[PDB]
Amino acid sequence: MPHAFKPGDLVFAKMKGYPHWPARIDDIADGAVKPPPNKYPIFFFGTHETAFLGPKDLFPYDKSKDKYGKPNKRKGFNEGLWEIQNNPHASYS
Repeated sequence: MPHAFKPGDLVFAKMKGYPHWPARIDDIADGAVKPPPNKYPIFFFGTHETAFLGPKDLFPYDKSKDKYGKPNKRKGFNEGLWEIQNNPHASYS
């Protein structure tokens, strides 16, 4: 049975005007900016950007990959696919 989202979880994350995008739930570093209540820090693979999102926009990677994990024209996307599949827990600083 499902838990709440936690740092390290892999997802496709949905943002307006973008396809469901490979991403992870990030940690918040000591001293770093916290997300608003009920939001999570989402690290988008390939682009390496962060946005804050609630669960409605977060689809677990395993369940969703068949639908969402196909190549896309958009910048960063196919790099993102490689990352989530091959080294999703790496530092991308």
